[PDB]
Amino acid sequence: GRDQAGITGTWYNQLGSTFIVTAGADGALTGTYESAVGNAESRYVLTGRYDSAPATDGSGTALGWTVAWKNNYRNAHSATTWSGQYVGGAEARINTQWLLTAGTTEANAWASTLVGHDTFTKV
Amino acid sequence: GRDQAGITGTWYNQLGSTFIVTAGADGALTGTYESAVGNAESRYVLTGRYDSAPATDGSGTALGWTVAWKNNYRNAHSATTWSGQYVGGAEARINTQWLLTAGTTEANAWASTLVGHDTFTKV
Amino acid sequence: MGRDQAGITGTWYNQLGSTFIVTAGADGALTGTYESAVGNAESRYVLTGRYDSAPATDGSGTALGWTVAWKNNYRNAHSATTWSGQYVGGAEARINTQWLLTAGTTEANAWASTLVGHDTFTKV
Amino acid sequence: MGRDQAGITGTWYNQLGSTFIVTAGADGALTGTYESAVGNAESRYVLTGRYDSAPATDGSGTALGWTVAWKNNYRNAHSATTWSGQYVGGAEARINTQWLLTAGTTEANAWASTLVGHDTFTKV
Ligand SMILES: O=C(CCCC[C@@H]1SC[C@@H]2NC(=O)N[C@@H]21)N[C@@H]1CC(=O)[C@H](c2cc(CS)cc(CS)c2)C1=O
Ligand SMILES: O=C(CCCC[C@@H]1SC[C@@H]2NC(=O)N[C@@H]21)N[C@@H]1CC(=O)[C@H](c2cc(CS)cc(CS)c2)C1=O
Ligand SMILES: O=C(CCCC[C@@H]1SC[C@@H]2NC(=O)N[C@@H]21)N[C@@H]1CC(=O)[C@H](c2cc(CS)cc(CS)c2)C1=O
Ligand SMILES: O=C(CCCC[C@@H]1SC[C@@H]2NC(=O)N[C@@H]21)N[C@@H]1CC(=O)[C@H](c2cc(CS)cc(CS)c2)C1=O
Repeated sequence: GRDQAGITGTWYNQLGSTFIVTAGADGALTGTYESAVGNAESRYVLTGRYDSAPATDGSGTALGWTVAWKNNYRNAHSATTWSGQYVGGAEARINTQWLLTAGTTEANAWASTLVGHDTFTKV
Repeated sequence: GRDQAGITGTWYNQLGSTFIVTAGADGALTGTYESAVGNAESRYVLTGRYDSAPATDGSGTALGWTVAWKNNYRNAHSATTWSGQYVGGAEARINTQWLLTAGTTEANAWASTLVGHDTFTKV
Repeated sequence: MGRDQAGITGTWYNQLGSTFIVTAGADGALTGTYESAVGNAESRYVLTGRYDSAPATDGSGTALGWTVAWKNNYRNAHSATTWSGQYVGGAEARINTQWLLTAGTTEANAWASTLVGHDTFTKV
Repeated sequence: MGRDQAGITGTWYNQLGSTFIVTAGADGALTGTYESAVGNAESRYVLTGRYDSAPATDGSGTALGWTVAWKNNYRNAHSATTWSGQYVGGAEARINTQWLLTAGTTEANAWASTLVGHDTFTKV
């Protein structure tokens, strides 16, 4: 994978959450997420996908991943997906937007989903 | 997994796309996605997560998954994430919202990400 | 004068049973009231927005958006929704939207400030 | 009369270099112009929106939103953006927003009609 080495490792966002990911040659993302906010504690499984053969025109590398907020400690009956791109260079970044959906009744489904944006850096 | 059987299988959305997924007892989602629209053809790997122990109060089951739009045929330098919930009963549904991010230059990153919503049914 | 001024103007209903009453101006203005069937809302709220008053003539819809702040003379939910979408004319006219609802929060909770969803409005 | 009428009113700039000039009314109205540094845009466009004119007094921000349709006397991009966010006062005042930009599309292409993003506005 072109950016397999760039992506693999530990990332931190502006909330102080910690994302540890392995990128596979085949496009796979696997790892763990630890949120510094919300109904969450310790690590949660994450899985996702990335473009393992990106353009070489200066564009970023598209990726996404999911966390369902159940681990051996807690269950927040919810899942977040991050969609974004990896940008390399002196100062690498993963810029994302996310969707967090909670399980709701049918009557409350209109208010099921939060949206936001996280920027991840290596330091 | 509570809804392991409900989720596993073939789903279709309002665009005529086809999602085939296996839910694992541990929360895993694995399968393939085939879009009926956009810069896509044949199947793409998908991975994601679901709440394997949801509430039993009538609420839906939170889940999400990712597709990176590279397979052995095509590469659209982009990834979609779906965030949503599974709703069981007579007429089962997965109601989602999604984020599609394309790799862009830095100058064009403001226009990197589409948002939309897909509803999946079994028929 | 606005191409779809007459199409847009009027009363619309969404899948939740909410009611959207809007006047489109020749200049691109949208003005009206919204009444939500759900949430911390009662009676009508002011809305204002904008639409493309000179759209393409190629089968494309007509881009528009509007905002409601959820304060009126009855209640205040310390929040605002924006709908962004397009109007699609014809037999079965529709306004297809996605929306963002932001509540006022502390700094610490701002990650959790904004709901997203989608509403489809029809005339009947 | 609006609690943050004086805080909101004025000129704001985002991380792209766009310029947002807005007057907040006592009644919850927002009126002004937007000039984008990016995209199919040139010069100023009308904006209208709403804000919570009686917010909580507990550290929470002030919910607001506005719309711009991307048609003026120079150009038409057949599209509209809505910003949904909150104003946060103090030393380093900010309006933190997420936005939806919908273009007019055919029915067949409507799945690809809407961009989403986030803008942070400051006074300097
Ligand atoms: O809280 C959660 C799970 C944690 C989600 C953290 C997010 S992912 C996007 C962003 N990026 C990060 O690095 N961290 C945040 N779910 C839901 C959402 C929520 O508000 C909720 C919740 C419920 C209750 C009991 S009713 C209390 C609280 C406050 S702790 C949160 C959840 O139970
Ligand atoms: O097209 C794609 C990949 C397919 C995405 C299909 C989406 S997932 C959310 C929704 N739900 C579904 O079941 N299907 C749709 N990427 C990007 C997006 C796009 O517009 C773009 C594209 C580029 C070009 C050449 S510049 C042409 C076209 C028209 S085919 C699309 C892509 O290349
Ligand atoms: O509830 C509100 C205001 C109403 C918003 C209705 C939305 S506009 C997008 C969609 N489309 C429609 O036609 N109707 C819905 N704000 C916030 C949102 C919310 O969840 C919340 C809320 C607070 C409380 C007590 S703090 C209780 C409830 C349940 S009534 C909702 C708010 O107080
Ligand atoms: O470009 C426009 C209008 C300008 C929108 C600027 C956005 S509002 C959210 C963000 N925040 C800001 O302060 N500025 C940006 N519409 C659409 C969007 C787009 O990609 C598109 C476009 C079309 C064409 C030819 S068809 C070329 C280009 C590149 S100039 C963009 C449009 O024609």
